[PDB]
Amino acid sequence: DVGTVIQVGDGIARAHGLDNVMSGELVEFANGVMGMALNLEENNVGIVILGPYTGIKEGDEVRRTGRIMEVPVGEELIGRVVNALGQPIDGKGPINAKEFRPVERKAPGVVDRQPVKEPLQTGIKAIDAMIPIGRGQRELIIGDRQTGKTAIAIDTIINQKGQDVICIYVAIGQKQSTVAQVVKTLEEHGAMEYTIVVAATASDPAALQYIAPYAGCAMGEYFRDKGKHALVVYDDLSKHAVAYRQISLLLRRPPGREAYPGDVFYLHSRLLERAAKLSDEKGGGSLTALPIIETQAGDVSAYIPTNVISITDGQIYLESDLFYSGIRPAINVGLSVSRVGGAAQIKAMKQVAGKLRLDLAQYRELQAFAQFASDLDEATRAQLERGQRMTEILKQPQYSPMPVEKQVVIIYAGTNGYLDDIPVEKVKEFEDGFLEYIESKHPDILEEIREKKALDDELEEKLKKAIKEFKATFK
Amino acid sequence: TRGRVIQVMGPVVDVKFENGHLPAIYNALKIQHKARNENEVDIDLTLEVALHLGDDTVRTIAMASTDGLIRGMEVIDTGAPISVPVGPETLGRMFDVLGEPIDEKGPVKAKKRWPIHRPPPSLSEQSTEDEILETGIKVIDLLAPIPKGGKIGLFGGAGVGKTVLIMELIRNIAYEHKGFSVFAGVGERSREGNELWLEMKESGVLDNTVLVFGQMNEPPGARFRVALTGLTMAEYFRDEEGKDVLLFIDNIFRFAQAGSEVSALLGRMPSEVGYQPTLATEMAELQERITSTRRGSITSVQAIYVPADDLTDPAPATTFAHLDATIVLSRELAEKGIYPAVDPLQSTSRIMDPRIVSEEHYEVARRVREILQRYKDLQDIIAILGMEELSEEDKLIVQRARKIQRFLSQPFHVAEHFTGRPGKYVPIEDTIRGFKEILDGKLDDVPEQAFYMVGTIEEAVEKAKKMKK
Amino acid sequence: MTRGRVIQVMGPVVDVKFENGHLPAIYNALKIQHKARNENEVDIDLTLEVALHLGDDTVRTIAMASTDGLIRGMEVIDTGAPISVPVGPETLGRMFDVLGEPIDEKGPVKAKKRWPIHRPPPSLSEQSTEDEILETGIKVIDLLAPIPKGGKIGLFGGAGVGKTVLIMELIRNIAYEHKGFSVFAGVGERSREGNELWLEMKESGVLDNTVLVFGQMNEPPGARFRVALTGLTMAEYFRDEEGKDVLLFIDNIFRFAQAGSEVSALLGRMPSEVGYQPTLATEMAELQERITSTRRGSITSVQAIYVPADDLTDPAPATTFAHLDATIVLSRELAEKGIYPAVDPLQSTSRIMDPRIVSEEHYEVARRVREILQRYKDLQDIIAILGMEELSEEDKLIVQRARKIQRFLSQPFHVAEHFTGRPGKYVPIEDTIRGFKEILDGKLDDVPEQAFYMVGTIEEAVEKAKKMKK
Amino acid sequence: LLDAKASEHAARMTAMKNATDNANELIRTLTLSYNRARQAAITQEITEIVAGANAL
Ligand SMILES: Nc1ncnc2c1ncn2[C@@H]1O[C@H](COP(=O)(O)OP(=O)(O)OP(=O)(O)O)[C@@H](O)[C@H]1O
Ligand SMILES: Nc1ncnc2c1ncn2[C@@H]1O[C@H](COP(=O)(O)OP(=O)(O)OP(=O)(O)O)[C@@H](O)[C@H]1O
Ligand SMILES: Nc1ncnc2c1ncn2[C@@H]1O[C@H](COP(=O)(O)OP(=O)(O)O)[C@@H](O)[C@H]1O
Ligand SMILES: [Mg+2]
Ligand SMILES: [Mg+2]
Ligand SMILES: [Mg+2]
Repeated sequence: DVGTVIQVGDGIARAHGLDNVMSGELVEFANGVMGMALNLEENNVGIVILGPYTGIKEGDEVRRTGRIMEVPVGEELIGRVVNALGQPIDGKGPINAKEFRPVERKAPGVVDRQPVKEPLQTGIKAIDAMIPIGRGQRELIIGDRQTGKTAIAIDTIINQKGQDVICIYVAIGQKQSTVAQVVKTLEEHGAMEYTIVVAATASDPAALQYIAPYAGCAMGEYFRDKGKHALVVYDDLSKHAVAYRQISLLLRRPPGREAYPGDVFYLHSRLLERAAKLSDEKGGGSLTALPIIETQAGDVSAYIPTNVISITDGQIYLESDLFYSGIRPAINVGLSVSRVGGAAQIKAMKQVAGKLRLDLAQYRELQAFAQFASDLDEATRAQLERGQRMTEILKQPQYSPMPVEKQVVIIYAGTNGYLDDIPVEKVKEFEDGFLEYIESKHPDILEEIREKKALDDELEEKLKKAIKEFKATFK
Repeated sequence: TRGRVIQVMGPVVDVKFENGHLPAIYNALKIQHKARNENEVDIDLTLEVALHLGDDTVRTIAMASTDGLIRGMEVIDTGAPISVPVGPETLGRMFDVLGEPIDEKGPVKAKKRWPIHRPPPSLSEQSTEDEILETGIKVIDLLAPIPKGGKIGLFGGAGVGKTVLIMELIRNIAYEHKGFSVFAGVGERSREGNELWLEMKESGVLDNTVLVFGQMNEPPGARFRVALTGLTMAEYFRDEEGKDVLLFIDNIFRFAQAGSEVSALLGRMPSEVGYQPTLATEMAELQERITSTRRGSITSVQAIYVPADDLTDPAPATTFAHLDATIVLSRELAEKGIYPAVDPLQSTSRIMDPRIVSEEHYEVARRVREILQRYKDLQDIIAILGMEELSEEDKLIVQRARKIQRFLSQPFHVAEHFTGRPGKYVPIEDTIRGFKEILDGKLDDVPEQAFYMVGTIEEAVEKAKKMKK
Repeated sequence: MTRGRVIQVMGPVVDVKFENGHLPAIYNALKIQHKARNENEVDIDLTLEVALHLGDDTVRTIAMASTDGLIRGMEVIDTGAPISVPVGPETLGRMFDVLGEPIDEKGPVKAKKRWPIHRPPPSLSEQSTEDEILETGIKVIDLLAPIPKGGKIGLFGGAGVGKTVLIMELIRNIAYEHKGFSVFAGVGERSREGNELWLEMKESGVLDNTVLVFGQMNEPPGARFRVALTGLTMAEYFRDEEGKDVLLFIDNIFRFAQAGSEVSALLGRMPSEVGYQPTLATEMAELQERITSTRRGSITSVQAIYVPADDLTDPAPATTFAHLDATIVLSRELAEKGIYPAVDPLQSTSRIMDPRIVSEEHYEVARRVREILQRYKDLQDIIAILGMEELSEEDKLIVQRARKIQRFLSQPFHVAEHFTGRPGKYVPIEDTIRGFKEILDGKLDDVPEQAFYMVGTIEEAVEKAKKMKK
Repeated sequence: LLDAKASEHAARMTAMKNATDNANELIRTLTLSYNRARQAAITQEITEIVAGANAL
């Protein structure tokens, strides 16, 4: 169970001895720092260091712990900020968790699963109506830097207060000032009462940046095995991939496409397949996932992006030209899809917008044609007018989510065509004015839709009678 | 005469056989270990031989995770390759890479087992009869007819419609065919496999089907050998029983990718775009076995993933020489909401010969490609010169090409959640009849928005009346 | 024995063997002091930094000065700690090398306290979260990319686009309102500019409140790599042991990454991407996490980043974007058109551009400016062929206002008086917001587009138009 | 009208001449950029190949 260090450099070490070490085991240096054995050659063990390595010298002793990589889990982690390992980083004392679980685990099998049929409400009009997310689904947020990727993930976590959901935020490669600002934003909105924050900052050893998403996954699956729903966010998987390239090149493993290793697809596949909706036999639990990716110059075609887009159950693309031109949130409807879309919605939302993505694609195409055609037949004029109104109804400012019962009432009025006379600039004022009138005059419709979760014929007459009272004030 | 583990390098493992009695290439090895003390872990693993080294040593690829492996353990040589159960007792079951059941229905009691590596048929015993196989899909039934007993390839990038097209073909061809069906989910999502299994259980189609999985979360060793396990089961129905069979495969690119992932660790020099020096050889040993012999036929539908919408990447480029029909899915049509998004210029098959198809089928298909090829070059000009500067023949071609391109769209039965429509089937005579009226200019008056997600051409006129025109 | 022997020399890199069990730690500073014993030898005083433990009592070390003249078998001393630099108020008004030795010729510095160059950053509990605008008087920065007090500002650009002219103008404005200790680190740049700056500081009297460290283009890779850290260890003492606010100016953060790449190739490490080191993001983060504000006091830093070609996708420019609170990108097209500073209004952004931090009037004007500039970049590819004769109504009016807006972002700097006879100008935030608001509203649609070139305030455009009479 | 139609055809002739010249200039500048990209891709690809072969 004992060895001696032979090489030390850049957070990587080589040891002699350690005959009984297992692939993936934990090892301790004389300094008290931990390391993980990732290579087992005929004469030398290759060790990845899990902390500061400037105190480890050649000829120092290394000892076998006798345990695989393990992290502590429980409900007591809620409202706490923690390291990639089982250690607190906030000024709030010890964690006192009840049990420990391995960092590497196999995903649920084909028969252990169930189809996704219940929503994960984001409170964002474009995502809930066009790109719906269900509990157990894996959804990707993608774009270049400074496009709103973090804002969509945090707005989603803030919208989980009413529901019986636990959220996990994993920060990989992020700057410490941003982690403190995220934690304080979560505290102002009260989200810290039902969330966990796992952080491995940029100045942290690459080895800890690797383990951060897997440890965040091990903490999420604990709630899922009991029967409770859980959500996990990964702030940058592109920074996790960049981190993975360093130890593999320092351990001298051969490169591949770009300079990344051959195991790059397997890295993110091992992680993202643990997110599932389990069957009634397993307790019906659900682990949802929201990975994030940064792509240079806003190009979809690259090694790390295409690997992850090929693993998830959909994706949300954010475009900087949409952002600089007034479209917020800056989501491109043509490149964004949900592989579970339609089943992950309440019946009222399917009845109201089951065909919105296809219709909003006819208009997106017609924009490129109409600007050079200079001819507009009546059927094209009618679609340009409706498409403009729907693109305005989908705009939404920060930190102001829409409950589903309000989202199905405005989209019902827009898709039925009641907004025909209302001028384009006026639509914004009509939406805000009409939604405030619903919460005043006969609020029965708003409450009845919330309980039933379906639009019937009574709720259609009740609503068609209401939409005509406000329009009677116009020209 | 046993062996010992010497090096553990992620998926690759090295084993030394001291007696000199080394295992042959592709043989299967077993590691079964009981923990001696509290520090160790119990292990159950299979590894296949890949290469013979010099000092009584062999390189092997593991079929499951190598965590917990210790140098100096004991390895048993089975004496043969990975042997999978074969016969009628495999029908209505689900399998792993090793041919073990992944469902909870109990053991399989099949009297025979066959190795996943077998020599392909010889030139002297192949067959090549030609007939039209109907799909009920407007694009495929007209522009790229499926040859019965032939290989079909669906090419596309991420999220263009490949799996939604495979699923519609299984719910059309297999639902209109007597004989066995086989499906292999090569390196795909384990959520999609579950939904497919439930659809089969409901419909009753499992009784005539076999399923093999070994999904995305499995190591590289399992992700490349899964296609061979599904193939050794479809071969028994052709060679021993004589029945015709369908073989459906999603993501054959994961088989090529998984071979590249393990190639560097074995010690092979790299090749173009970061692929193994044996790409064409490895895809040929898979594709050359899925053929129609004198005894029976294997019709095959395969989905191919194009890494960045670039057909010139080594894996998609190596695949094109083996197909009998090729269908290319383009994101350009998907972004416009035109589904299934089949490219009407790049799509072709071995059956588009004037001697095989009807006269009007051949004429309508060639006229569709010419009008769309003319429109393709002309639409680019319109963006800089403007539509007012072009001639009347060009304006007529633009107006008709827009309607043709939209009438190629159809609502699938498996797409109800994504389309908000029930789904429809169109027979070959209606596909030919419908496209002819558009080409001849009969419906020049109908608006271009009356062809999205429709079925038969009669519906477009009814839909235009509902649109008050 | 605390001493070692030289076993190999390979340009900047050297290998030293020690006695069994008595080896120096990673980052320890070693000394070679040799006096020639025969006419064939040469005399050397040199220092090296440990980088790797290589096995067999051997260690690999980078050198801080030229290795020409080293012989295998020379004796090496172990200091027992990293490169330690003198620190305190006595460093004010002085200039130094990478080793903390003075290059001023004013004599020694009182060695009261010495700090090692390698130390950890402030933890999450120690950091401070507050945002306020630091005003610089430059129109494009104050409107589209406002500076966060206590944060990091990055100026990206290619060869000859104006990064040094922009930093010199920033020192003449921010360091004249900050009213606290200032620090300048010259990393891999011209020694002629360093000399001009030092002389200007003396005539202005500003030297009494500043510290200067230099590592120039002629220095070996080991020195170009450690100079940014020497300037930072001195700037850090003032915000931690005195509690004062500090300014840190770094003229090239790109030469720090480039020097790491050059020495990495010689250490025996496998390459990555465009031949860079397999430790690029970790080496840059260790430097940039230390450049942060805490509850005691704040560090505000201005950095100029070189781009290898007119390509921002290069590994070094690409990794630094994640660490900045404000980012300013300089484009060659604006510089060749004569628009200075050549800041791109669509690529430049700041973390302070949120409705909560800036005034409502500022937020509307800044967002309305980027919409017109993005719309004109969409028309740009078609007008390159057909021209503006085909355009009608709003698209034509949008280019008419976009021309005026693009020119009103140009400003005559005080440091530029040596290139053009025009006097420099400082523009307050209330004047930039009012001027752009009137240009956007259309109150100045009658004035010609040539009347907004190199001006300060909107009233100057009115008199410049009146001078022309057109 | 005679002068107006003649001047219209003269104006369009000059407009089309300039449009064609602007497009021909854009084609050579793009062609040179494509040749730089072509050569850059080949040297990068060959160096990734040789680095991998040297490592193995
Ligand atoms: N809907 C919106 N309306 C207005 N501003 C928005 C909106 N969404 C995001 N923003 C703003 O744009 C910026 C987005 O920062 P965010 O972190 O979300 O982007 P990012 O892609 O993750 O960038 P980074 O890589 O730096 O983290 C912030 O200033 C944010 O407040
Ligand atoms: N026939 C269709 N009708 C409507 N929408 C469709 C149709 N076909 C595909 N889509 C949409 O496009 C998405 C494509 O998902 P799909 O599973 O088919 O991806 P894919 O091409 O198979 O990619 P991958 O192989 O990686 O899974 C669907 O989830 C759906 O949103
Ligand atoms: N405000 C300005 N007015 C006029 N010329 C300028 C201005 N800013 C930059 N330049 C010119 O552009 C170049 C900028 O030099 P410098 O700032 O040293 O370039 P670099 O970006 O490489 O550091 C010089 O030729 C200088 O004269
Ligand atoms: Mg962000
Ligand atoms: Mg698929
Ligand atoms: Mg300079």
